[PDB]
Amino acid sequence: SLARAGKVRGQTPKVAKQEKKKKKTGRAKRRMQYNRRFVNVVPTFGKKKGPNANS
Amino acid sequence: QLIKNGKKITAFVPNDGCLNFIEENDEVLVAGFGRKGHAVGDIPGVRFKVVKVANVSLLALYKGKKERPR
Amino acid sequence: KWDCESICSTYSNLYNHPQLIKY
Amino acid sequence: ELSRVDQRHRASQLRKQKKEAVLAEKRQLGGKDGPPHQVLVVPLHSRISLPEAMQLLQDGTVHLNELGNTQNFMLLCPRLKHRWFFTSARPGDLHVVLDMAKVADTILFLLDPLEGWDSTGDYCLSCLFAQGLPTYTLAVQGISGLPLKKQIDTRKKLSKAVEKRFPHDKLLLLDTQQEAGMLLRQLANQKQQHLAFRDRRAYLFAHAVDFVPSEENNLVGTLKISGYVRGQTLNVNRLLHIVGYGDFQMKQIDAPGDPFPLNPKVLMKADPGRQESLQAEVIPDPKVPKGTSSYQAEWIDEEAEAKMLEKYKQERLEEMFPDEVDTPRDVAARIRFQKYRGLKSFRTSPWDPKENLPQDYARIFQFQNFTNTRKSIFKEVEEKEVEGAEVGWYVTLHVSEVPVSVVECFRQGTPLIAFSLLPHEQKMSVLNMVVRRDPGNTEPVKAKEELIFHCGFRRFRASPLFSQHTAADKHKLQRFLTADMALVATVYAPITFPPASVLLFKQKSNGMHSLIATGHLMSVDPDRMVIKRVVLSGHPFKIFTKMAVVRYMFFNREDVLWFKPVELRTKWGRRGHIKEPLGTHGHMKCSFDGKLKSQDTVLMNLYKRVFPKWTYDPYVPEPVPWLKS
RNA sequence: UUAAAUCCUUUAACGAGGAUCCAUUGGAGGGCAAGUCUGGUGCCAGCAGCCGCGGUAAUUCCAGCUCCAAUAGCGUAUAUU
RNA sequence: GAAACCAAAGUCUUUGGGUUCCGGGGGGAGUAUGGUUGCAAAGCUGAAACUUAAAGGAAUUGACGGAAGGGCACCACCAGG
Repeated sequence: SLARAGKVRGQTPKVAKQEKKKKKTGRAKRRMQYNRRFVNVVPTFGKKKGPNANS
Repeated sequence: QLIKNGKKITAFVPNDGCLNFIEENDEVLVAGFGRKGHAVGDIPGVRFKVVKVANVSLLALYKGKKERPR
Repeated sequence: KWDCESICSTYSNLYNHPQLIKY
Repeated sequence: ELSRVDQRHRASQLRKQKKEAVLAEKRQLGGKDGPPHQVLVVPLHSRISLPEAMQLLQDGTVHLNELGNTQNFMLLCPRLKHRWFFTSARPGDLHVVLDMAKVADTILFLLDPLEGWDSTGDYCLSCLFAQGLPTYTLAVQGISGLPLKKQIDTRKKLSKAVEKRFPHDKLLLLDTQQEAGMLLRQLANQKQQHLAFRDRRAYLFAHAVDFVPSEENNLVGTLKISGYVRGQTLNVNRLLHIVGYGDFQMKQIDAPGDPFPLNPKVLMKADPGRQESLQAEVIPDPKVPKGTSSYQAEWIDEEAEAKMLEKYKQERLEEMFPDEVDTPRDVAARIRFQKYRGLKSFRTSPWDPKENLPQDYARIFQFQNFTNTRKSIFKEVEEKEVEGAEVGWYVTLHVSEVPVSVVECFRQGTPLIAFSLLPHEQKMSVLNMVVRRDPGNTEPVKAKEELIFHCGFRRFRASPLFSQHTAADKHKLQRFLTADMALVATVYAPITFPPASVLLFKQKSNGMHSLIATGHLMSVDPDRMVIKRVVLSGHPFKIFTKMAVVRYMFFNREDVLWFKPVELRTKWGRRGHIKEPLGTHGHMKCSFDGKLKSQDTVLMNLYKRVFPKWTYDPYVPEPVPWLKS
């Protein structure tokens, strides 16, 4: 009666990880993060948009 | 069944498909589940989770980083 | 006169048994 | 507990008990009463030259055994009060390493200083982790031939490089005779890893082999296998399995002198007639006018790669769409899917386990209660002592019916390992084996493909069936061996009592066995139903509210009438059923629970119990040494 | 340098264009920073300290992309404040 | 003061008049066991393993009443066709 182990992990279709260029590390990541949140600020009427707002 | 005292325990095996890494009569390292002696979440009466089987972690086995001998 | 369900009444479950080792 | 002196007394009592048990288990390996401590030595990298390592390792007294190819010796010392028997394997040589690692008490891995192991060293190490590891010890050979600035970094680099396989294990270094004595001292005093399959049965490594034919034209005669018994007490009435050559009767056990005793002819038993075990794998007993119609009479080289890419396409198709079959337009579906039926619920709909059995079940054996029989057999091997040959005695075995080839294989260099079986282990049944797939190999393996099994000291070819590893009475067939899942491989084979390791290999090309999968043996029963599913798909092209007209799923009118009682389901989660076929072709009216989308798809599942193929043959070709492609 | 060395420090020669000399570990419903994105699954497998999610449109499972936190570190178990 | 309420249930983060018993999320349980008292019934003293995410208190609205009174209709009845 039922009691499968790893039905959904093994059934999901295997999609390969993309090849992307690497991330900056250390101080330069903090610089790129600082520049994105305080330097070229894009004005909005009420700010309902997050950093990862998708649709 | 614990080695040092012989007392019997039910222990949860966390991620999905992770029960297939365990066979009968092998060494299992078990930690607490979280609530210091209390049952955690859905599982009734279970205070323990397995951490290692045959001296390889469940996490490396689940993510495919190592392989277990027997 | 037969369909997918009724035809399974024609399968006899007593013919090709493997030999039983008793306990 | 109370009363501090009493609880300290309780602790001292328990310490005495456990320490008595430890002193029991430590006398059984390399001692006066015990058999020789067998050490297999395996060099994991191709740069490693084994001969100067074993010349380091031979120094006690050395008694060199000899074969055509393999060169192995006996070491005996009273400085450690220990008797070792060393053997040498080459990784990549599959049968030799696997054969004398299932008898060795300790594996000694030899490592390159610069890199960890060879790629073939990884292949061997995967096969050894998968088939059962004994006690093991790491050793490295080339650290001393470096400046010390390089030595410290080289040892740290190795210690990083081995942690993926040996995570926290101290690796010793072997360059001198003082380090040879240090390594021998390490190997003598260790926690022994016990392998269960060795422990329940009565196994033997062949130290000498003598053959006398009864008739040379028959090319058969009695064989004299002499060595130290290792497992349980060896009884003559039970059969004897030679690992690569099958299981057969042994005639006589006698005890000559132990040729290498630690500190310096008689017939023990002859086999009875009635009390002997029989060699029986299978079951032996088998008024109309001229022109009118009926419509009015109611009133009165590259082809292998082509199949390879075809198997690639079939594997990619049976994961996007797990069991979907296009129904054939030429053959009626009630005939091409004649043996199929529809189950309301794959969990709770009944299936008779004995309903339609083939003629191959009339040839195998079944168990009334396999758990009770296994428990009884194990209780009668542990708790009951038999008057055969006790453990550690240098004995000689006269086996009766055995072909010539074994002997010259022994002269070639192949080790001979013989183990005495449990009752009911020559007889054929349906073995179920849980198994998962090696990341090393990614070739698609179909369901009934011929593969090589290493199932617990045996080795054979067979064609399995792959099933979901579920808790239900029905288990669904897998048409391909999926990469990360755990599956059950089901096949006819002689019965083995678990625990037992399982390895699955594929004959690649020019004699290379590629390890495709590994696992263990689950309970034996031919009662395990394996159900092949076919999912038929049709397109609902006239959708009304709660009713639809569906096409392309059958192509006759009475195809719809035959498969009427099967419940239809829907890719977007709806559930319904057939009412009427409308056209002469396979158009049908179907009533559903909710309104269907025009984007949607109707489909039904059909089921039949599939059985394995009788394709068991114990002969398996010797591999070539393995290499990467 | 030191007993003799190793390491550090001082110094010649060689040593950097992103397919390299390639940063991880945990998360992304609320508490609590960070997606109502796409595919799979369909009260199953699983997640979830707690509230809870999953029974056919899953912000929570398994994945892909993306974002968040700390960072040569970051998770978990336990004792203790 | 949570309020209902309370000239005490006040003089309390502006917290100290003297002193006695006594509680510490709900259960297991005023149970077991030991002691003690009693002719007995029982009384006094009184656990733990385990189990659980709420039990509880004061107020506030009013689905539905098998709660009650009224009004209306030949798609309700009465007398009929």
